[PDB]
Order: sequence, then C-alpha cells, then structure tokens
Amino acid sequence: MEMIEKAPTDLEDRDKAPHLLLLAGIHGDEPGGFNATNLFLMHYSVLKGLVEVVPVLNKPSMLRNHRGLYGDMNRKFAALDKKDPEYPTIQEIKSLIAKPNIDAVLHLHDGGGYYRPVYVDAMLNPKRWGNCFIIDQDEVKGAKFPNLLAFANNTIESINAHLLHPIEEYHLKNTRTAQGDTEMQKALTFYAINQKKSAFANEASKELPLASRVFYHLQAIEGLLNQLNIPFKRDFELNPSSVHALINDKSLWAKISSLPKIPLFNLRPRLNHFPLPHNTKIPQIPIESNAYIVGLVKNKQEVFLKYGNKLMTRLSPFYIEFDPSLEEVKMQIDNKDQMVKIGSVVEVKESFYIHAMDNIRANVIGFSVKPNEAGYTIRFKDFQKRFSLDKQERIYRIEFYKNNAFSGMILVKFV
Ligand SMILES: N[C@H](CCC[C@H](N)C(=O)O)C(=O)O
Ligand SMILES: [Zn+2]
Ligand SMILES: [Zn+2]
Ligand SMILES: [Zn+2]
Ligand SMILES: [Zn+2]
Repeated sequence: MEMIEKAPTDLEDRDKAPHLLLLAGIHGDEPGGFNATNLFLMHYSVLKGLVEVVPVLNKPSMLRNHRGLYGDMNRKFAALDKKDPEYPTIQEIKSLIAKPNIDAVLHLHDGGGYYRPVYVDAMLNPKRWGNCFIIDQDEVKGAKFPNLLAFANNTIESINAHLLHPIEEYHLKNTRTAQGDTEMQKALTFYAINQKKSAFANEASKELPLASRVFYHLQAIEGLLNQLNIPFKRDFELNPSSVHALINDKSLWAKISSLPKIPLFNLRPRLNHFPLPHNTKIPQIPIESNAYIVGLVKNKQEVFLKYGNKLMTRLSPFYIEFDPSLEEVKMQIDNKDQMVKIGSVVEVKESFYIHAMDNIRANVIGFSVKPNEAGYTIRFKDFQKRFSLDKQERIYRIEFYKNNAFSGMILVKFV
C-alpha cells in the first residue's frame, strides 16, 4: 500500500487546520470504500490542513476481489505473530496512525444489510453494519478532538440530510470496545484511540449499488471534514449520477511498464500476445494510472488489469526482454514527418508511414502484407479491425523488435 497526501498548494498552510488520516480497502471486497478514497484523491482539494489517504490497505486482496487473502487484516492490530504475511504492512499502518501529525482517523467499510438498534428482520437488525457511523467509545481523553460522540452525531446529521431512500438512514454505533468487544479490540480504530487519535469508521451498506455506497462514503468524509474544520473543494456535484460518471471515467488510463497509456474503459475483454517484461513477477511490473486503485494480477494463464474489483481486460502475456535502447521512431503522420517517442500515442486523421530502420523490425498489429511493416503507407481501411485494443476499433498497436528483444510500442488512434 501507498499513502497519498492531499495538501494545500502552500506548504505552510498544512499546520493551519487539523490532519485526517483516511483509510479504506482493508477488506478487498468492499469497493465502496476504495472507490470513495480514489475519487477523493482524484477530484477534491484540501485548502488548509492535511488529509493523508491510504486508498487501499489490502491491495493484494482487492486485486482478487477477496475479503482478505491472509485472513482478516482488520483483526491484526493487537496480538500478531511476526511470521504473519501482513506483519510488515500492519507496522506501516500503525506507524501512519500514530504519527504526531495525525489528529483524526476515518476508516471506510462496506457491510451487509442495514443496521438498526433493535431487531426488525434479517436485513435490518443490530447485528448488521450497513449505513452506520461507528465509534469505539464516546470520548478519547488526550486527543486534539476528544468528543467522538459529538463529532459522530453531527456527521450522521449531515449524511442524513442527503438520503436517497429513507431506509438508508444512518445510525450511530458505539461499540464500547474497551468493555470487552473482543473482536473490535483487534481492529484498526481501537488501535487509533489508544494512540489518542479521534477515530471513526463509516460503513455503507452492501445492499446498495456501488455508486450509492460511494455517495454515502463521500458524505461521511465531507461531514467529518466539516467537523474538523478542514476546508475543501471538489470539482463535481455530489449526487449518485455524478459519482457513477466519475467511477466510469473514460479519461482513465493505465501505463504498464514502458508501454503507451491504454484507456481503462472499453478495451476488448482480451488482449492477445501482449508484451510484458520477462523474469519479472507481476506485482513488480510498473503500472501507473490517473486512478489510485489500478493493478495487475495473475489469473491462470492471463494477467488481469484491475480497476478496484472491476476487470478491465485480460492480458494474454508475451514475456520478452524489454530492450530500452529505442527512444523514438521516424513516422510520417498525415503526410508530415515527425519523430514519435516510443511509449506514446499518436493521432491519425488519414494515414501513416513508418520509416525503415536498420536493425529494427516494425509489426503493425492488424496490418499484414516476423513481419516487417515499415515502408508501407497505411490507412484505416488497411486494418483488420478485430486487432484493435478498443471496442471502438480505433486504437492499434505498433510493436518494434530488435530480435529477439522488444524495443517498444507506439499506439495509433484514428480520429
Ligand atoms: N464491520 C467492521 C467494523 C469496523 C469498525 C471499526 N472498528 C473499524 O475498524 O473500522 C469490521 O468488522 O471490520
Ligand atoms: Zn475531477
Ligand atoms: Zn470491512
Ligand atoms: Zn449538506
Ligand atoms: Zn528524425
């Protein structure tokens, strides 16, 4: 996991309001939480103070849509064997929580049903955790903001001013953890209370569609930020339609290794003969995105590209040495010569032509005449469209080889 800071543009403004640590994704099958932290990171600005964000605590489990591959990570904050696979991660998390710079902690979850204080039915009862705002105790002496109960009551009131359906009404849950809630005594927020941080958990119901879960998580975040007097902005209107559009953001991309950025959405469901660097374990292959919850994971003979719990495409890998010597290629684009950098996307209105290179072979994927296809003037009508990266059939791979090594890729997009 990674921690990402959301700070004011002026460094000196960091100490002028409180500091929140915002965490989600300790359970890998709770996408409301880690899509909310993602959207917070992408679309909000913190104007004074600081919000530190760990958008997904348990990324290996998120990648396999799993509650916890190594067990429940949210029961590992008390006793823990040093040989537990997550022991180092727990120590990193405790370190972040217990830093003197942190004042408050907000931990996001998705939970089944809808909590009610007395039993109604199977979906609505006190054993359920959905749509409630949780504290371990009413007060934490020594904290900058000791009145957890007041903060919670006000945060709940804020959320409840924006209910989508009345059944979704938020309720307070005080677990009184120090008084023998054996389970909660091993969880993250109790650890935070014991470091004299004001700590809260927000749980959105799993009965809700993802965009509604994320809506309630953002409402909780905004409610707590208002209580803390951490000033913020966001670049969208907070409603489920907007949230849906921002999760399904067609501007999202992924850059795998030194390859060109590819769009996250509307990829073909399988990409064949996809070059990946050899002798590299999948978790160590670099992958960048403008989102914060994107990754690669092995599944049988494929490598999945994941956006949270969403499967964006199935890579059928071609493991090969990535020779980094080739920096750029001379291409004619729409009659005009230019030096195109390896790893870029070039837009094409009409045509292109790759100038031949002594020791480099070009394969235009979807075009045919160990193919060498430099020296051909290529138009959209020359492509077999099923080789496109995208469902829209506009984006094609050009792969370069200095045999038997991969020298890089350029994408052409027909516009
Ligand atoms: N349903 C959650 C409750 C966690 C509440 C609080 N102790 C926290 O850590 O977030 C769980 O069983 O993990
Ligand atoms: Zn935005
Ligand atoms: Zn959870
Ligand atoms: Zn409001
Ligand atoms: Zn040149």
